Amino acid sequence: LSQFKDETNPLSSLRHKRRISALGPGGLTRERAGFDVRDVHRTHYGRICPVETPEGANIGLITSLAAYARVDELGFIRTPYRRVVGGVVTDEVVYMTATEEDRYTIAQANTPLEGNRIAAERVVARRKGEPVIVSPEEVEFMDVSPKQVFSVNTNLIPFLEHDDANRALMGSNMQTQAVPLIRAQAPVVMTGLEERVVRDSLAALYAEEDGEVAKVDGNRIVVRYEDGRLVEYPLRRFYRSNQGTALDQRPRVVVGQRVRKGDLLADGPASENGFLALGQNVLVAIMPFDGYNFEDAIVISEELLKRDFYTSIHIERYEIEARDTKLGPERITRDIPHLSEAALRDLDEEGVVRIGAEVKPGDILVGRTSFKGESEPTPEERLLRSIFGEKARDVKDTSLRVPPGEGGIVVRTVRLRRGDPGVELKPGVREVVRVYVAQKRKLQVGDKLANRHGNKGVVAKILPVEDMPHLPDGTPVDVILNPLGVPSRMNLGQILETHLGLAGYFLGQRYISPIFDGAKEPEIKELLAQAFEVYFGKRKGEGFGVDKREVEVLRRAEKLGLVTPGKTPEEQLKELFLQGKVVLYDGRTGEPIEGPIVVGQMFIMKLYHMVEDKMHARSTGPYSLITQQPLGGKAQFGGQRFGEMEVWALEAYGAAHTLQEMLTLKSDDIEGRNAAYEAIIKGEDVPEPSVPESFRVLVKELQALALDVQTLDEKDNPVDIFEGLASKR
Amino acid sequence: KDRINAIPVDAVFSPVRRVAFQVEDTRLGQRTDLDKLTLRIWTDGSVTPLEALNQAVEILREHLTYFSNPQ
Amino acid sequence: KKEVRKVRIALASPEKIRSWSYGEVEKPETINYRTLKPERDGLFDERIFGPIKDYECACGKYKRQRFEGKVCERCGVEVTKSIVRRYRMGHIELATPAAHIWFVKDVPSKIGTLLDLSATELEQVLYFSKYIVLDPKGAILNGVPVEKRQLLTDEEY
Amino acid sequence: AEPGIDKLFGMVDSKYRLTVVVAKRAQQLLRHGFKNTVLEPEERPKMQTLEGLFDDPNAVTWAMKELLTGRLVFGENLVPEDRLQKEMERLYPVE
Amino acid sequence: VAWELIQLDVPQEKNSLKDLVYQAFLRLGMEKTARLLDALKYYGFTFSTTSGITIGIDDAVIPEEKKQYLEEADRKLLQIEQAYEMGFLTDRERYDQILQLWTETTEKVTQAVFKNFEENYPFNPLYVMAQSGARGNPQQIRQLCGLRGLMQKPSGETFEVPVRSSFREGLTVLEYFISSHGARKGGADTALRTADSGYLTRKLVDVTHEIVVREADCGTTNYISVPLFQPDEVTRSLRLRKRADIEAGLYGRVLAREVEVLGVRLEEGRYLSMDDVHLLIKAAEAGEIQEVPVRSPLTCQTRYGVCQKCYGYDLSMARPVSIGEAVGIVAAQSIGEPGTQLGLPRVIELFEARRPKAKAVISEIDGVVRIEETEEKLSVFVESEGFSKEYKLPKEARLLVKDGDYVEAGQPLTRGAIDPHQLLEAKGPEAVERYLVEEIQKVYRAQGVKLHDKHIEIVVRQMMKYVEVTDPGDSRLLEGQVLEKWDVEALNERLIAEGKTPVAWKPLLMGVTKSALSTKSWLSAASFQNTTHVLTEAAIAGKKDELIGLKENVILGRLIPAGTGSDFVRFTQVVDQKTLKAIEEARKEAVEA
Amino acid sequence: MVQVDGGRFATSDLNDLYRRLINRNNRLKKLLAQGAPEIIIRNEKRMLQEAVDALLDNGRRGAPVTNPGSDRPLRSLTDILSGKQGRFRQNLLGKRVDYSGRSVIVVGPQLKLHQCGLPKRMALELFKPFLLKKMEEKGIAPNVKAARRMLERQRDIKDEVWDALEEVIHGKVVLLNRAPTLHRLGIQAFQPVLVEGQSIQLHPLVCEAFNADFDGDQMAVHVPLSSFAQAEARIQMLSAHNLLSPASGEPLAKPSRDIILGLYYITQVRKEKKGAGLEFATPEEALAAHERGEVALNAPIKVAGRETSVGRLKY
DNA sequence: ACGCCAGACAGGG
RNA sequence: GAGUCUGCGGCGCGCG
DNA sequence: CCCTGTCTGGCGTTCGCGCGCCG
Ligand SMILES: [Mg+2]
Ligand SMILES: [Zn+2]
Ligand SMILES: [Zn+2]
Repeated sequence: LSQFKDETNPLSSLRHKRRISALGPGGLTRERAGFDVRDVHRTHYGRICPVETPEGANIGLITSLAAYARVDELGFIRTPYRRVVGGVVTDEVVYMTATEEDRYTIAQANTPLEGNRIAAERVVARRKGEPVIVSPEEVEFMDVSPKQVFSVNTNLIPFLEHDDANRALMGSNMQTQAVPLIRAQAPVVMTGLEERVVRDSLAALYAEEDGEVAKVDGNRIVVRYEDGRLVEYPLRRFYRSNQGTALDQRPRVVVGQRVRKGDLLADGPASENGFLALGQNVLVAIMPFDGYNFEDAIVISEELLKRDFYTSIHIERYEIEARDTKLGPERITRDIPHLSEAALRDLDEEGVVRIGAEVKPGDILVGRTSFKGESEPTPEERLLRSIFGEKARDVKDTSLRVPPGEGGIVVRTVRLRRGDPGVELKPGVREVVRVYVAQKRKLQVGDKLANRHGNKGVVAKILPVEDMPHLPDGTPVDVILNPLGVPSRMNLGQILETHLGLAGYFLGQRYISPIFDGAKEPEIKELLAQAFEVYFGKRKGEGFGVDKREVEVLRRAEKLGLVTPGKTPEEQLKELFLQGKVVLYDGRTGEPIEGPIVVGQMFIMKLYHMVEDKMHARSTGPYSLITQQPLGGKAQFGGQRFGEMEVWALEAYGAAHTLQEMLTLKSDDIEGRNAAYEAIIKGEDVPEPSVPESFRVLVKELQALALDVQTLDEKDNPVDIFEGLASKR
Repeated sequence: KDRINAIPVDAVFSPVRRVAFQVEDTRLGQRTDLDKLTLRIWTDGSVTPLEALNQAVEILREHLTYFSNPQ
Repeated sequence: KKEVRKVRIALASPEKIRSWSYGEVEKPETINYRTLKPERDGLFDERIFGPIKDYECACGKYKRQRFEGKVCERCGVEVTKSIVRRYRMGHIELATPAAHIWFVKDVPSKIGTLLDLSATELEQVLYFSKYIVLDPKGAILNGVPVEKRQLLTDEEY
Repeated sequence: AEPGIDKLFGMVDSKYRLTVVVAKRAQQLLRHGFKNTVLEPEERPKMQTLEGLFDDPNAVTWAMKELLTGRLVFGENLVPEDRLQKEMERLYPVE
Repeated sequence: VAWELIQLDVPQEKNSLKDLVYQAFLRLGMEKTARLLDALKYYGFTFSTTSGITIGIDDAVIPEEKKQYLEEADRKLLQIEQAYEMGFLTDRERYDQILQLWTETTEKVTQAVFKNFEENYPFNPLYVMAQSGARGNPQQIRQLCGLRGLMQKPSGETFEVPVRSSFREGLTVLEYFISSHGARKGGADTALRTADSGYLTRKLVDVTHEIVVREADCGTTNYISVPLFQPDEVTRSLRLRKRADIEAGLYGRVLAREVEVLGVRLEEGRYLSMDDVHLLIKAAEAGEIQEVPVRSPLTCQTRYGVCQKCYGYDLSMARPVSIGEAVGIVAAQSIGEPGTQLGLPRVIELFEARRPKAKAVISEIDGVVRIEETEEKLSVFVESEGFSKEYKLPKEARLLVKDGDYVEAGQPLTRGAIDPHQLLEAKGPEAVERYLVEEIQKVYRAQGVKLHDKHIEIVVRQMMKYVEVTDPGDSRLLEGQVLEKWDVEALNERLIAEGKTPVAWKPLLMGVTKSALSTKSWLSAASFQNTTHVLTEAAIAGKKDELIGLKENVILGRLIPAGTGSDFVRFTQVVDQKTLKAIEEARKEAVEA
Repeated sequence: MVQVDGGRFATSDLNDLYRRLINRNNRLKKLLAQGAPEIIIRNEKRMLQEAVDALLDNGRRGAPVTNPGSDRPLRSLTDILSGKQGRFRQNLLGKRVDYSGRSVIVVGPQLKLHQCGLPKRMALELFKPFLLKKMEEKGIAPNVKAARRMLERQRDIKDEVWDALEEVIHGKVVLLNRAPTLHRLGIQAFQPVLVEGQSIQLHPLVCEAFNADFDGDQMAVHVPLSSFAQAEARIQMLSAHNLLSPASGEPLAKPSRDIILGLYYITQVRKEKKGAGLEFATPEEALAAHERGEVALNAPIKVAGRETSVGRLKY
């Protein structure tokens, strides 16, 4: 039950703090019994989100709780419901138990109300998990807010009403994986809880009582309140999150500033201005490109890398320990016994790497020297040493190196020596050495980004601002999303955010559309109408009218059915803009793209790059002690699994040797992999497979049991798997 | 690396933030089907719109000559 | 150097248990802390299973590959790597017999079906708890002639 | 895709046999010296860092290019198992 | 040859294109086709960007008729209510009738929306994607422009109130919650089907892995006849099986015997191409052929393996199957993928000989049928003036055979699913096999999957690679042993060594799982069932695992008995005219003195 | 019997059960030699008998546990040989390749079914031994050990090494795998075209064979070592040669969702407005009038006009 | 918790 | 003329 | 003593990859 706090981004941690699991003591619910439990039962209303549950085998069983849901006295998730005696609604609320809720006739919040009076004779209400059209006279209780129906996590989706629940889920879960960008911007379109999340979560630092500001350090903000007191508020400069993300508090208050009680003094890891912010608001064209956005691929404008727009600081904490071997203590020094000084520059402090030093894959982070053999020296290594220089340090290089993949700059270092202050050093552990490395993760092709609705995908190509889709005015788009990924999935919500986002771009305003009660299609068309004066209005005054391009697309457009034939291009373009679509030129050819294409400000986040991302390619390396199959860990990537599902795939094909190869030379054939390597170094023809150790290990396992497994020849006679170690003496 | 502890920064070398062109119909006495190209260029200040335009036309001309020696 | 064309599971003869066997583990002595070395004859002794080290021996009379297939005159250590230690088998000589659970608790009791006994309950009855048998001849009575194969108790015995 | 795979497929009785052939031919191409080919002169294998593929890039890429010609001979039992490796070392130099 | 195989008379759909690839594959050659693919790939992609197709909120267009059909159906709902408030309709009737009102009204809005796009917006972004093989689903479109109307409760009983909204307009607070229940069961369902889809691929492989093509045209000509017509959709009316289905049965097959149809002479052993199977259908149309004699794995002679003439065409390539192709797996796989889309529970009941939920009493006797009227239990009797096979048909069972006509052995005397064991007893094995096959295809068909019968046959064969003994020779009577191993016994006991000790056996039907559990080698058995049991027995009896089959021979890390390890091609030498002469010079030197 | 941390030692649970048996057999030997009171002899032979089960198979009858720490059945020999992740299953599925790799996939539009974009950085490790030798064939490195050290650090790679790799992969191909390997096309062979970065470029048309879209799916990569394995891998396992599916004789290289949208759009015919007569089929005044009426606003370029709408008359 | 197969024993002639 | 030894079982979560 | 029926006894339950923790 207790696990690592998922603090990818504060919202994540907050979510991992309140979610409800089924599996546990074992007394409650087991794992192969679940179809009944997994479903979203009727009573889960306002008590459990129907959306927050995970996709996968453990479905419907592990889930975070709802909005106002609160455990009362004994584990019964209750929920708020306002009272309504007669046709009058109160501002009074009763957190009701799941059982008590059944006894009453509760109504929805959407019910037209003039204050305390219901306003429509036949208004909706739900008796007991049964939708029922009740009269204002029977309305005993009313819902607090549509919010309560879902969790915090989901409440963050702009037009959740227009998104299929199955994808909404993926949208909720995605927020929990958002990574803190140096530049945090709040969505151009919000739900209403972004403020609350950063506040109830402990991201930003708020002002206790009213006062003025004294000092504004990059490290501390000591305010002076009006009651005659003054406090110094340190700020977690740069701290290592569990998940390796940056947690910095950036002061937003200037020196000598009268602050209101409960005002942001500093912004949390991912807040803009007290608002929750993960990933950034980018202009986006929703059209297809060559094949760069095929099934779920995304095209990124190099321009986004120019201004550090998707950049993330990452901290990986490599660590090494000076163990005490009965062969001689493992020393930690600048001495790397065998080959170069060029690899010992960065290692400036004797042993430790210097701070602010660029560490690339394969560089020494920390040096260490242990002893060469198990117990004895070497007869063949004794001659080599003596030939060029007998007096060769017998100590072996076992130094903490940068594991393949990446390192960055060394920012902090920690060393616990002999006379420990108040630390717990494990036995054998002479001393420890932590090395904190940080690195800016500019957005690259490997990375994956996704919007709050569910559209997930990876970056296929970083196009030069030179030729990607550009608007009538020089402003080019940042990302180009593939339309095809919207029909199949059902999330028009994204198409709605982009429209509203379009208006905000030329109207210069951010918005807040509640969950079920937010903005409406008519209201957005209205704002876009305002946007048209911003966009085309300055165009008229600046000195120019419509393009041949702009007119051509219009023809094709009216022939399509997007503009009422017979109106003036000025009036026509407006009608087309209101549609949420504008004219765009290719950027490569300068010719327009036949047919209006929508564009807008869609909030998109970058996802956490696990060590799963940082690709694993393995040539040769470690092997397991009992099973002789390939394995890695620290620096040697580790072999991929070939699975029977895949064996069959090759079985199907006439791939005989390719399969033999997988089962012998590449994984288990001890003598084979060896001869294999050597042969390839030579440019020779690999030898022919010797028996695999798994078989050998199996026969004996089977021999451990009374059973006798003997291999046989043409005529049923012996043959020998174990080359000669089984005969006795 | 001027100083060993200095930190490099990302390079942004385009003196132009955005370019825009429109092709509106223009009248020449005899035939009405004609093009008029007006391109608006914005610059950070380092260089001027005119200076940029000229350099631009030059890079295009320099590339048009690369069609000289067949093979 | 031949190709393995047929594999075959067969029951093990006690003599065969000994034949594949190298040494007998006769004491519960894993490894004595002071020296991470195998304690006594125990479960990890190297005679019974194999060279704790590379090509080298015990004491060190012969230490390389030139004499790979010969044993030390004073100490018996033939050596390849420590693999000879991971392929060899050891046997334990039990006092009074016990049976394979694989053969006695499989749905159809291979011994229960073969031996006409209560397929599943008579077995469990005398295997784990208390009931005794007469092998060749026992001229005197219980009340009836000697039981050639039947079983008697300690009290009437 | 690859050069005349259809042609290739058509020259054998069974798909998986062609594979055996091409593989066993690339082997011999390396082993007894890489000059053991049947069509080097005018048009032949080529790579472009230089035109150097003429010496040792891919083995079977050649085997294929040869088998696509009617020079080689692949049978179930064409030439007695051991006498082939003897006469092949006798006549082909490169080591 | 490019205009010979293309249709420029219609917009290029995924199917028109699908068919252009296939044609191009057969006509011009493999690699040349690959060229065509990339070509389409390149232009499809380019034209795509330029086309400017994009989803817009307004692009999803709501029919003006939605308002009507909803109101029309709304008022009708009141009529159903007023009709119950009087006491005319039973509590149930009310419900079932209301469902039917929406079930139809929703489908009504469906065709309506499309009708709008078809007549007024042919080039609608959302629409065109759906029409083009691109992206979209008729049911999905509806949820955006039309309305997603009925979402069932937790249990399964659909809700009485529909979801009057579309995704275009605000799906309300509750309609969302209501619809949530279904999404959750869907996600739980998908999770348990994925596990069971991989398991089915494991079991199919456990029994068909050994099946590999290693042959010479097996000479035992006992073939299967691919029916082209189906019996009861409507009681009794003969009909031409679906184009799809029939194609699935005769495409790329090898005729067992010569058939003269509409004028052409389809020779024996000829592999009928898709065009040929188009011919036979057109002929059945005219009325010249009711069946089709065709070789099939169901009747191969090769004990362990299947030959070229029996399997057929389909290698990954369109020509006959190359000897040395792992068919067992290839079959096991083609069945295990589509499964994840299914439903599946039946497919399991089918591969595993079982007694399904709704059993149907099969007529063990073939005579005619007759029914009775007494109170409690009804009764369907297959009778003769000699005897009747009493078939107890309780209250809930719906019998469709009537008082009067004939009923062959193993014929449905009750309605629903059937028990393989009984059907085996009544109508025989040649009937079980064909039952299983068709009854399995029934599910994938109904789900869009199009898999060739070849595969389900390969598998089902193995379900019956075993039989019981009733007249001994070598070993005692009651025994379940390998069918072909008896064909061996009986063959040499009558042919080579005299004394006709007929080995009378009984066809035994077993499920994929039990055939794998209980097979010859143990290595294979040690893999799934109970390693514990499998080994026990295999030990007792010193069992020599003769390595044949890919499962057992993979464990050893030895070469695959199938593939290149194919004894057919494991040995093949290559020559240069230069070494051909040199070896001949070696023969010439053989002349002594 | 291994050294874990600080002094912690881990030994396979089999030993705890072996101790059990040894101890009991011994104590029994001693209990029979000392003096034998029936009750105590049986009481032990029982425990003895149970012990013997323990190593063979634990759980058939009761389940032995390591003392208060983990109520876990000590993995008995049967357990080691059986199940999903057991010993018989480790053999059959042989699970871990030496020359393997895996990364996130990303669409490679220009790529031809024939090839796949593989990260050079990934290649370097993948084809390392093949590269080492090639280093020596050239002047970049004196010997293998040399060539290895040359590559143990990322800032030490001369641009010449990439030339060498690019050269070593010339005509060799690699296999690609997808999350669930459902059919034979679950794995396909392609020609690696070295590319920059993390992601692996995959061809769009094959995206149908392996159930794979680009929201983050990751595909594994292996390398055929033998000249035999490579042969088969590029002859009968490459992508471009396995176009039809083993299930149905229908293609699997069918244009996907993106391709078809494009190829459709281009081939469709449009229809617009018929208010005035649509009969050019017969009158010659119908050609004139409906051709001038089109020039006007009345007849569209695509009118329901049987034989030819004015759109055909004009051009 | 479940589902399924195979099993050994006990009740009614 | 380099090669040893460690990373297991399970648990939790997340992607596909 | 036979055949039939009922509880009874033993086994099984996608695949791959990340990360992190623990004796
Ligand atoms: Mg995906
Ligand atoms: Zn010695
Ligand atoms: Zn056959």
